[PDB]
Amino acid sequence: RATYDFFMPQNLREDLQKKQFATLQVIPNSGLPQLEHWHSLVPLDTSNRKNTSCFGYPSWVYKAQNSRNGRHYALRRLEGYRLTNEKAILNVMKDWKKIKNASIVTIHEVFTTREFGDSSLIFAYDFHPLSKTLQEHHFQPIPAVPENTIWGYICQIANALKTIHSNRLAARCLEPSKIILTDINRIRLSACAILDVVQFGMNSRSVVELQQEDFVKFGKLILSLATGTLPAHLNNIPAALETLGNKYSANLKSAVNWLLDTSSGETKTIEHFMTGIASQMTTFFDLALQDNDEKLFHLAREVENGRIARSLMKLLTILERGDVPSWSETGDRYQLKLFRDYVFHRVDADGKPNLSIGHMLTCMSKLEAGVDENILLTSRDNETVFVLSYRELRQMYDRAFNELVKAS
Amino acid sequence: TYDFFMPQNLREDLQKKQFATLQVIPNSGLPQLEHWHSLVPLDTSNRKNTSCFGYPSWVYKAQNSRNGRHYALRRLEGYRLTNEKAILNVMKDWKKIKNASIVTIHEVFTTREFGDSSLIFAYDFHPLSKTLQEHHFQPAVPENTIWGYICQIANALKTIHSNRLAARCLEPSKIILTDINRIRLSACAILDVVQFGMNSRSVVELQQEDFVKFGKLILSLATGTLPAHLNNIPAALETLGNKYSANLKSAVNWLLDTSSGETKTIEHFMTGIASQMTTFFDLALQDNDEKLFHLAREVENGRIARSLMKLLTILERDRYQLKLFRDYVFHRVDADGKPNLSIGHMLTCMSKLEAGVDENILLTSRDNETVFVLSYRELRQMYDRAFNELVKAS
Ligand SMILES: Nc1ncnc2c1ncn2[C@@H]1O[C@H](COP(=O)(O)OP(=O)(O)OP(=O)(O)O)[C@@H](O)[C@H]1O
Ligand SMILES: Nc1ncnc2c1ncn2[C@@H]1O[C@H](COP(=O)(O)OP(=O)(O)OP(=O)(O)O)[C@@H](O)[C@H]1O
Ligand SMILES: [Mg+2]
Ligand SMILES: [Mg+2]
Repeated sequence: RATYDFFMPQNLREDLQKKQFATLQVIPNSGLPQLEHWHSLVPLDTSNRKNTSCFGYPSWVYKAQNSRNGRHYALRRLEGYRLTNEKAILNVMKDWKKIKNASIVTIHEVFTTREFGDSSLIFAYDFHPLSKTLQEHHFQPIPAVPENTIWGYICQIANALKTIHSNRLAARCLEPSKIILTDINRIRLSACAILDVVQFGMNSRSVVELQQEDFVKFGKLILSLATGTLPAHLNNIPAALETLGNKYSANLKSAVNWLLDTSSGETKTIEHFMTGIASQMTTFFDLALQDNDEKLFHLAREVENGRIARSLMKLLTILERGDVPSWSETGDRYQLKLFRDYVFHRVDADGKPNLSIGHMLTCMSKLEAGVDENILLTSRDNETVFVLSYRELRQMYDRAFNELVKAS
Repeated sequence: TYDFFMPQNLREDLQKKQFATLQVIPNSGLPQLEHWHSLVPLDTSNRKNTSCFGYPSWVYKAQNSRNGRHYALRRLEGYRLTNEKAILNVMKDWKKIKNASIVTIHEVFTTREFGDSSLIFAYDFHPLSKTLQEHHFQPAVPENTIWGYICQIANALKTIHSNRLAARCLEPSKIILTDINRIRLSACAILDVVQFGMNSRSVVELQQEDFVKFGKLILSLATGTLPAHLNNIPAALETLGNKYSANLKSAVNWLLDTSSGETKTIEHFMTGIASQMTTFFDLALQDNDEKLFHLAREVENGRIARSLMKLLTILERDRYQLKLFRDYVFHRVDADGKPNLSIGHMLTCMSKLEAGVDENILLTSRDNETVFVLSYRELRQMYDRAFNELVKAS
């Protein structure tokens, strides 16, 4: 079913570059204000549709830079929220600051502000650059969602619900617009604890009851992805379940049916639900580790590039210096010169220059490691040649450099 | 805890693993194979033990000749190949297998270059790996670590059993820690080849023992006794029950039990640890984020490296001005004549060069008579023109 590269970006380097670029963007002179601890606000909303569907208030999301640690965060703003009870913020925030989960966007702070020209309620989240909602990704008007992708989503939401429910809390909001893809097939709940504050007090439903609602909302989320119609527009659930049954396996239809069902005399628990998707959970555990290996591979390659870069800088500092006289032309530095030629002045038998990057990187790594491998250094007149090991070259190399450190 | 799969010092860890990968021993008695060279022994202790495969087993780090990559070679000493059909068939079945908790096998071949008839299995190479035996048997194992191992072994068994195969070998000496709390089965398909003509038991029967061997592995870690020396399973089960929760004791008992009259399947076992599997799904992903964080910080190192290498290849076959620029950046000298080695200046100048900034610098020849006022934009132009001239020649 699923591919090994399930959690793997196609081009990790560009992806990181684009995300870094998106993280640093600022608007020099915007009408947006500066908060006591936040500045350089940048809107992330593609469309400023004054919509109140999710929280009963219009909501904006800003990328902002914190003043204390200088890191970037996502600020969720509820326009027009008037603080009547400070306890709503303190109690909800006290419960959610504990939560740390790979499938939930962390909340750090909740506060009210007047800097926007009104009474606004601000929620400060982790920032995930170039994130798009499941709504934006799958429902935006122009294809069918692969079943393995849905199972991936199910396992990640299940992961979130395990942590949330175990802490005597509920994921009040499971709408597609409030679940973001922070990377390929990687989803996180983007709006936790907001409904906890908005519905504080006036709510009468208990925790367990709210948790029962999480499963229904969970089931409607899957149904939306399978049918392509948003949850709020699902008029005929039986008709949707039957659409799902024709496109997907019986296993998926059974899971969604268990999530939607409220007529059984048994209370639904995340414990029971996980037991039923154990096989899928193991598969995406595997895929996560394989992607970990992929990231470790690239990370190891770039850390070594860092080491090589510092070696190349030292090399450039040593050779052809200005100024003992002819210091770079005599003794050890002369061999270092021929080594440079061997690595960076490679030429084919025909006489054409060879610019293979691989030969160059391999040689510099062997130099740092001081490998007991021999190479043939050829003089520029080439009448004379020298056989040296990388271990020996490293010795000359370190000795030539620390002479300059002596001179300070 | 959240940092379950996260090394304490990733920097030091990667450096050591890099050194271990490139290391060679100049003159050992070890031979050169048709497609392998620079063999390096990985056996920590050279005690000749034949318990696992009935033959002494050696592991070498070797460099492939076709591709320049490093691999782990498992050598079975004194094994003479009797059936040619056995090797190919076991291979085509395991060549498919790709799993995060199993060391990939690539090739199987016989050799006489070692001074005897040896059977060689070529694996992926995981530098500075240690076995569970070396790690745990050479304090009490936290229960969280054991569930971690169980999920990874369970993961491995799902893929193996689904391919109508069995993990013949689950001993602690053939399960390696390739990183913190990260285990992989190091010896798959070896017993498949050795016992090909002799084994009469079916696939399903072999799979039932895997669960027993799995259960014996866990009991060993909880009690501190090697599987081969577990004389009293009931007493060990009671020890485990006194040190650990009832959940673990239940899992181990299910793995060991063969009296239930019910065929054990990996499907059923996975169902019973569904919650544990979810926790470690989370932990793998949080480590995913951790590695991505460091990678983002390190990603520019490649570009910086190529800029310096580019500079080194153009010079010493417009070139004159580039020479003063190199001098300006890497040959700074104090008023006394002493060399200045500030790293910040070097990085800044190469960064401005790459960016082609319109900022001007004053280049002076060592003879004070000639000077050049140039911008980094102009220097980048020459820098690029000088290079693509060499690409032309190639
Ligand atoms: N933590 C975050 N980091 C980065 N981007 C985020 C984060 N949370 C949300 N976003 C992005 O901000 C944008 C706006 O999100 P929002 O929830 O407002 O969606 P919306 O389409 O405006 O829905 P609504 O109509 O309910 O406001 C989305 O593209 C989303 O991916
Ligand atoms: N695929 C691999 N990549 C890297 N290192 C490995 C690999 N497989 C095994 N090793 C390492 O090689 C060493 C040899 O262990 P091996 O199990 O072959 O013998 P042993 O445990 O020393 O003794 P015995 O042969 O009695 O088991 C171990 O330290 C192990 O971590
Ligand atoms: Mg919005
Ligand atoms: Mg050995």
